[PDB]
Amino acid sequence: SRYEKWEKIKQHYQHWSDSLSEEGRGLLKKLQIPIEPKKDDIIHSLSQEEKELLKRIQIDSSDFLSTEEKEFLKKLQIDIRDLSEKEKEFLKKLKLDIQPYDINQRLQDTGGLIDSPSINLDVRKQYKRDIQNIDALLHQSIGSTLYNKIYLYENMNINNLTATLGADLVDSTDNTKINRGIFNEFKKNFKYSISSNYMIVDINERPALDNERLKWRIQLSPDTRAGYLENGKLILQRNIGLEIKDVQIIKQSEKEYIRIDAKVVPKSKIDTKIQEAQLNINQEWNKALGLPKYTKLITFNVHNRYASNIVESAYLILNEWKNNIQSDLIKKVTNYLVDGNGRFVFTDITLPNIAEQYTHQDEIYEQVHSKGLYVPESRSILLHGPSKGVELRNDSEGFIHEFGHAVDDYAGYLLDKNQSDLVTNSKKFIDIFKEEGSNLTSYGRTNEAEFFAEAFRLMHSTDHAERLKVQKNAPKTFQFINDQIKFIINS
Ligand SMILES: CNC(=O)[C@H](Cc1c[nH]c2ccccc12)NC(=O)[C@@H](CC(=O)NO)CC(C)C
Ligand SMILES: [Zn+2]
Repeated sequence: SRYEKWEKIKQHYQHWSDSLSEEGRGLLKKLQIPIEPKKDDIIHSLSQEEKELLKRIQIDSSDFLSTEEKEFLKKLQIDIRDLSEKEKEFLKKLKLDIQPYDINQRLQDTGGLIDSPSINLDVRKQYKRDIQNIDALLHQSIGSTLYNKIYLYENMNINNLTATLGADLVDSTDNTKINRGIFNEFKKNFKYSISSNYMIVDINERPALDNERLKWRIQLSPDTRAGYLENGKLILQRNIGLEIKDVQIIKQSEKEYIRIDAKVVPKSKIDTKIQEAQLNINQEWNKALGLPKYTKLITFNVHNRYASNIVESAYLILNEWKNNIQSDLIKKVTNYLVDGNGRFVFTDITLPNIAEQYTHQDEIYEQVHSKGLYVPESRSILLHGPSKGVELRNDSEGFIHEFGHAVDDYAGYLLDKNQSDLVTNSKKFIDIFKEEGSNLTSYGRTNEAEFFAEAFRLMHSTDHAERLKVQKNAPKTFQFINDQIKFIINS
């Protein structure tokens, strides 16, 4: 029964609990409840000019802020009151000062690569101290008597794993039901999972919050280390692997959920699978694209809870890429990327924590997290699995947008090989952007490079209506891009 189970586990950990120092207990509380930035500090730091600037900014308009970041900045605005390049620059620096201190989020965002230079040095070092301390606290395993007598439970927002499927998971017609087509897409390549942070799990299953439609049931290993937390919870050691055993729809009080049955396994077992897959997909695509033996183009940087889908979807994404773009274009541009040690990075950690970005972007205010990125300095395409591109149907479309940036790069390279610029920085394209730049997607308005990439993506849609739309509504752009493709292919 529930309370017998709770009693047994609490008692198992009673000596551990009683042995905790005040610092140890304080750290565990710090872990459960992140420390929010103080609005007072921020506002006092601002000058009259910036206060004047912040007062007028339409925060909703920002494309590069999270909902939570927007709320906080909205509250800042509210406390002060009582689209342009200059405004974007100010927000990019200010976004730095508004991050909560959140150990589990730092671990998830970095996949445990906590030296990544994506947060200020002082806080970066404090995270490291705290994580080392918590690691040392968690020395006691669940054991051989309890591991197969108890399940542990975790409710989860599907957007943590895939916001792309999360958009459609709940039946649009009926709150209470799960879309079974979307369910099947979720389940298809979900075979293993990694926890890079400290899982906080319930001893007895609890009702999910409204935005949580995933209900994990987890079997621990006898060797899994953990600590008891008040109110019938365990905190699990970080860096564990999970094998997915079963994924099914369940119904609790007339409301449908996805049950995920998982079993804890050594993380090394899963990491080995990811590394083997990485070699296999490179071997396949080296042969397909006629790349030299031993070329390392594709990288799996995979550390989080939808791990196997990052891997499996990379195959599908590259297939869609090859199926929708001219072969000569794909071969010439990819060879150019490889010549500069470029990578296709598929990842479930945030993009500022990817070396192909941060090695070339020292300033945090210049680092970007997004669905995807092209980094000319490393000739790399980065694609973030869990997020959803706002105007995209699927992840393949995001990859093709980034490949459009690589096309822009190579086309510009061919024009002047010794000083290599983007073709979107040419006079011809700048004039075209200023004329037609509002005629396609909302995001395509951002600047020349994004307009090119968005037009390129739409021109290679599986929806022929979308290619037509570009030709009709942005004819100069359509022609320009086809001219660049011909230019590259005839080189
Ligand atoms: C996750 N939501 C999104 O779709 C963000 C939102 C966004 C708009 N402007 C920004 C500036 C900085 C960071 C994020 C954003 N946009 C992107 O991911 C696009 C970034 C891009 O152009 N990469 O080449 C790629 C997409 C078209 C596939
Ligand atoms: Zn882009």
